[PDB]
Amino acid sequence: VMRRRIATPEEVRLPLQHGWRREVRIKKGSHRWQGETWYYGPCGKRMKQFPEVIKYLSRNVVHSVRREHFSFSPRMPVGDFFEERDTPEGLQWVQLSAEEIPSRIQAIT
Amino acid sequence: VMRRRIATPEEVRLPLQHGWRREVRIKKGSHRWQGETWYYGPCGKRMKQFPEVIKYLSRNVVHSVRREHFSFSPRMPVGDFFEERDTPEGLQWVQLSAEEIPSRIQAIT
Repeated sequence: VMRRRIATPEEVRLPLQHGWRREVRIKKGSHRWQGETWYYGPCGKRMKQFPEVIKYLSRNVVHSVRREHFSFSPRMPVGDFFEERDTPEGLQWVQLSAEEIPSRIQAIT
Repeated sequence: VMRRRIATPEEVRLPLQHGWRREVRIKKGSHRWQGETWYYGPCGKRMKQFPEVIKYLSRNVVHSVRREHFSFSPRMPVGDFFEERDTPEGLQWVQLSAEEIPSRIQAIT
């Protein structure tokens, strides 16, 4: 029984040791900047919502990874962060550095 | 003019510094084990064929990454390697270790 609801970053890192990937993707919307979390399961399936991950865990052979290890919070600094930037050349996606990540976490809404 | 056709592993690593990801995925087919290379562009788009990457480079703002930096060879040991395994529990995808990769490269056809 995982009764404690707040995953630690160490926990959220654990699937990344078992073939999963986590990304946080940031872009400007209607009025402000927003971020969204994606997971990729070890088979390569992209998942954007927590209920998709729950279904995946039920449909797949998973040993070490459980629902307690996931977080869709774009404020949790685990995994690779990307941002959509506009210049006169067009919209570009760039991966953020570690140094850039904390300011983005503060900025998204 | 890139006249030299054989990309070095250092070259194939370069997009991975500019937000791209590369994977090699191995599974047993009709009669033997086979591997396939996927790229993810910095926007998150999954690409499985070299002409998809050429089209992407034309449709996107890319500064440092050029067609010379790509290889769809599952024998090029750059990026993350995954393999589909069968046990009585079911089919499982696992990420391979560095130590495991060379034997797989030799084994695929």
